[PDB]
Amino acid sequence: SMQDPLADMLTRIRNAQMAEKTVVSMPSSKLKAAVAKVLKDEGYIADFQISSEVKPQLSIELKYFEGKPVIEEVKRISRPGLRQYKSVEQLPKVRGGLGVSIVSTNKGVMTDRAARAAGVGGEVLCTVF
Amino acid sequence: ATINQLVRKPRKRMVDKSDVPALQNCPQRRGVCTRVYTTTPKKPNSALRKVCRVRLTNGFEVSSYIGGEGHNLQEHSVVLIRGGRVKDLPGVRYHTVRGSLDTSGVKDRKQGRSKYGAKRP
RNA sequence: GAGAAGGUGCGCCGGCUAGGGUGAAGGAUUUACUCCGUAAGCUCUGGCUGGUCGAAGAUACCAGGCCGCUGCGACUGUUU
RNA sequence: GGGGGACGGUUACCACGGAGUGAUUCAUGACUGGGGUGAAGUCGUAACAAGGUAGCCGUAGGGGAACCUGCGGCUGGAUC
RNA sequence: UAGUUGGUGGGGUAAAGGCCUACCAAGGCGACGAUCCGUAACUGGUCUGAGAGGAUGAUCAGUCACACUGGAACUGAGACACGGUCCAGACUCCUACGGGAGGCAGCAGUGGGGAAUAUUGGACAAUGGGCGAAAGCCUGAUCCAGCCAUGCCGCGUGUGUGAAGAAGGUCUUCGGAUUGUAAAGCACUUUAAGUUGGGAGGAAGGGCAGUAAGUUAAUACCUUGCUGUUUUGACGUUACCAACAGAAUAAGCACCGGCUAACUUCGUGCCAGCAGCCGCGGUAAUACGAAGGGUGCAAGCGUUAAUCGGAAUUACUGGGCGUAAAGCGCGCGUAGGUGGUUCAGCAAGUUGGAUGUGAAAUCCCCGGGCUCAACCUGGGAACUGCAUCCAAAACUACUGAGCUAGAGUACGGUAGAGGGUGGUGGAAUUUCCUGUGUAGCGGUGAAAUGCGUAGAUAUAGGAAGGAACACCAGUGGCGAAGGCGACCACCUGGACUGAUACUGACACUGAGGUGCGAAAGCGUGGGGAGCAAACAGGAUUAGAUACCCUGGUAGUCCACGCCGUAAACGAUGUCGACUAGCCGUUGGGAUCCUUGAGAUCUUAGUGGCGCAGCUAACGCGAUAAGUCGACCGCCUGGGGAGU
Ligand SMILES: [Mg+2]
Ligand SMILES: [Mg+2]
Ligand SMILES: [Mg+2]
Ligand SMILES: [Mg+2]
Ligand SMILES: [Mg+2]
Ligand SMILES: [Mg+2]
Ligand SMILES: [Mg+2]
Ligand SMILES: [Mg+2]
Ligand SMILES: [Mg+2]
Ligand SMILES: [Mg+2]
Ligand SMILES: [Mg+2]
Ligand SMILES: [Mg+2]
Repeated sequence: SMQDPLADMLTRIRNAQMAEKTVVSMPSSKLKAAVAKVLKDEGYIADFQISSEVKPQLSIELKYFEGKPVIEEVKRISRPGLRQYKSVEQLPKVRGGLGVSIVSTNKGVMTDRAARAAGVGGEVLCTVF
Repeated sequence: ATINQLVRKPRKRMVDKSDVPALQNCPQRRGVCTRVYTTTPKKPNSALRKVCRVRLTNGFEVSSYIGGEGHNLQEHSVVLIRGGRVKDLPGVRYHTVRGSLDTSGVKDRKQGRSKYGAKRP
């Protein structure tokens, strides 16, 4: 009985970049398949595939610019039981604008740089460096 | 502790109390004296400290301390006590202002005269 | 323990207002030492409001004094 | 003269005061139970090394006092 | 909690209502904390803080509540009325003894309390109120003075030159060093304070006269423009300006061992004394008392009292629980918290916007006035809020439909000290009976108490009785935990493993509440082999209640009921998901050449090492203390005290 799916996608990513894996495969959803699209366009993974029929999977390939990986830390903000909501003024900035922060707004899941341009607040998900 | 416990029982900040329990929220206090002992300090010192016991206008019967180098304090004479915790003696929690009402300060003193109440030559 | 302690109400005269019980005029019908069931009467309970008389309304005979500490015997009982 | 009004009368409501029985809170009390401290003093040497009977935890019984023995558990147990 | 909670009928009040009354009905509130106890006027704001917050409600402003104590109404637009009325009480005073009088929580003032808080001022000129509008009259609210280093801000206490480096002081290696260009000496300067002269602004009006407009029937009156003339200031010796005198009129306070800027001599010798903590003082003290010197601040400096910081030391932002304090003894489960996956709807959360509001002051920003500043003041932002509308639809909620990965059922199949109720064994111990046999047995560092010819120990035969269950037996099993080992029957719970169908999220955790709880102990009844607290004797011992020895009772055993704690231990809450390896072992399927002492792989347990990683360290390391989620319990210095 797992209570939160999206803090389990991020846990497998953080663990596989210490076993120096390349491909990671977890079950999918219509939210996890949209978060990995955002991490690809910002650029942290190689690609992703939704390839099955009744238990649809998510196969993510990871990057290594060095022996050190490209993602160095990631934490879940709106843990189920806290539900962090932010307007555009109080919306956070990670590392002076060098990390990414993923905010579920009225116009779809987009990063903090996009919704602040459109002026739409919403709900934070994570703070990836 | 999780958030859903602190909603049910919030964090209650613990409180202190006054190290000077008598003279309730006031800087000085007068009292008449009863006895002038001369007690001995604790172990690592060796001396003979001079201690008077005062009955205030609150009705409390607390011991006090007398500084300086020589006191004219015969019994049934009013004083004016103030706080101050002497580490050496046990049970002593109050000093005594010199030169205020009856204690009349010290004599032949030329360093720090506003303490102990001495004039200017 | 305990009706602990302690307190209020109570007489006559009307005005209203709840009943209760017998009952039978009749019907049910098993037709007869039978089932139901009225009116009027008698009868026993009550309620809530007015008036009124006296120093005095359980007006007489009738009938708990109460409480606080302690010794001894568990108790009702029995004995010169 | 009526009407109406006042003043008296009387009932309702009500403060002070008076009564009984309780709670609760401070103030104080002959004598008692522990605790903390101190520096003298006496009786021992329980614990720390296998502290000279391995210690501790629960529980019962005993004893000037540390404590001892019984039953069960524990290694936070050292020699091999 | 019984006008208590509703209903009905009637009253009552400016106005809805148990506001009140008569009957009807038996409701209402409460663990989201009612009721009760203890304290306290709330708010805009002030004080700290980077912020989140934390304390606190002096002066200024808004609201409430009182006017010696307890009641009560009248009058009236509006009081249940601070200088009104009636009553009762308490307390002062008057009196011819019959009776009366009074209420500074208005401004001053006295007494008292206390560590502690001001003059029995000046006026109506200003702004305002009340009455009359006809001027005027009242005003201890206002506007002004007096007192107090009670606070913030500003200015003085002179400036330059001057080394014989003077005396004088202190220290010294006796040479000097230092106080120090500091003085003295010389040349200038005069703000403030003192003195003299001058001198605004706060003044708008009112009176009187004249004139022009509109009112009218009558520019008679009156109202209004305007003109002319006359009069007004408590402050007040006003701010401000000019002149004169002359360097004259004017500096303390704490500290100097470390935190902490700044040091050496002289007294004193465990004395006196010092202290915010560390701690100094027993004869050389950079800590006590002095003297020089020096550092900090200044018209002030120090101590005490009291809040917030530092304190991530109540941790929302921002901590912890293997051994430092801290995981309930273990389950099941109500309220509550959280929710796998596809569509569709909806718009309660959420985001964006608009409007109404959030008093003025205060804080902040840009300006403007007082010679500057404090102070005064114009414009903006802000006041994080709450409400009403409009739109968006990702996520959560709600609603409608599905899907099978969680979870559960049906079917084969194994393994087990998992429970409960009876039954039956064999070895050994003891008591008893009987034979043989005859001097010690038993015990201990060594002995003694004890048991023995009244025939013991030994030895053989027999009987009775009680409890425990060698070997197998193992880091081995099972149970939720405590616990559970003879064999068989009897009922009876759950786990594993395989195949296959079905239900279609039916799940997780759990304050309160419900259960099962080692051993010792307690109650009634059984039963009494051994062992054995209490106890008795011997020995050891300065002493020995103790260890050791010989005895020995409750108890241990069974049935029924109770108690509820343990180092109840993995000193580690339950549940779910990912993360290098290697060697073992229980049970179960696989695949596999087949003879295997087979092989490899996979789940469910149970052990030994180990890389990343974490950790104060030790050490854990797919059975985490690693990386992350959901809910719960608990910790806040040591004693006092789990009392
Ligand atoms: Mg008797
Ligand atoms: Mg007789
Ligand atoms: Mg802070
Ligand atoms: Mg006064
Ligand atoms: Mg003028
Ligand atoms: Mg001068
Ligand atoms: Mg000194
Ligand atoms: Mg804090
Ligand atoms: Mg549960
Ligand atoms: Mg405002
Ligand atoms: Mg155990
Ligand atoms: Mg524990």
